[PDB]
Amino acid sequence: LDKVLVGYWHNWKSTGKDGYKGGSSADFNLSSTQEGYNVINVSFMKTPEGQTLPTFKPYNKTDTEFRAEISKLNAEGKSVLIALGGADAHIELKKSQESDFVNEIIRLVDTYGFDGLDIDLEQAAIEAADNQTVIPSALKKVKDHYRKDGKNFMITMAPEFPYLTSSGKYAPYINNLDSYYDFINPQYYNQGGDGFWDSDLNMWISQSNDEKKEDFLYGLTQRLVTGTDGFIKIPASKFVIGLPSNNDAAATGYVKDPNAVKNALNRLKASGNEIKGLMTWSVNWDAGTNSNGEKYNNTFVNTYAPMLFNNEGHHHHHH
Ligand code: NA
Repeated sequence: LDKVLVGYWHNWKSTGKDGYKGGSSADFNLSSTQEGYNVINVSFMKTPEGQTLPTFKPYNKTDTEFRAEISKLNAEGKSVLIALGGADAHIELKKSQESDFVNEIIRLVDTYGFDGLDIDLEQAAIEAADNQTVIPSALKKVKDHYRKDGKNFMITMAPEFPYLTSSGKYAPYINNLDSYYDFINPQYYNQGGDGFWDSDLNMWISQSNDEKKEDFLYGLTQRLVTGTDGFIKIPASKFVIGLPSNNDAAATGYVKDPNAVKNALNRLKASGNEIKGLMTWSVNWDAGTNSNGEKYNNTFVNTYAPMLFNNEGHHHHHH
């Protein structure tokens, strides 16, 4: 099981004081992303104002420059995905648009050197238009195109965790991409008091319960990787826990005590359900500053990279 530490990179200039607590995300080139991250998700592919197909263009670079950044990252052993969606993405794919969507994903991959695509649909997008059928169908066609080439076009997804019920809104994306997706990194953040009911403890375990953070991480993940308690099944080897980099990056979900994660990962492995790694929103936040101008100073990557990678023989690397 090759381990991943996934981080999102913002394809925009920080507006300043963009954090949930008044902090400011950092601006830096994609290729300046902190070492440690081995999957980097360019954010976002979206439908621009007054256009009708989702697309992507680097905000700060020519296509040639941006392709060179990705080639450099790839040579360094890092995978770079394009993340489809995000907030206010206006993704409304009609069945009539499928071929064009497939061709645009191929164009982006071949133009820039993306190694795959992450499905990061906002709540409104999940059931919008024909998204639920077009996105999986298109992505299967893209994957098969590159398979004929001997290449693996990676598919990942970043579902908000409450949508991951067996017959929930997300089920079609997961069910219809079975055998095609490489891993799923759900967002264990921004859902406040939501969580899950634990019948053994007779307790509701929320995503904002700091005291029981370890049991929240362990218990939600265990349900997902076994497909129990009403949750959809995602194999543990294709599962990644998504966390906020800090309290500016997300309203809720920040893990105050990294030992909660360490212990949860170890308990998963001990139960025969070792998972693939961790994800964060976001590399720009991890390098950001709080409201007082103090640097977050890459604490997320400096903490979790050694956790996943020290003494680990199976470290995901591009090619
Ligand atoms: Na590439």
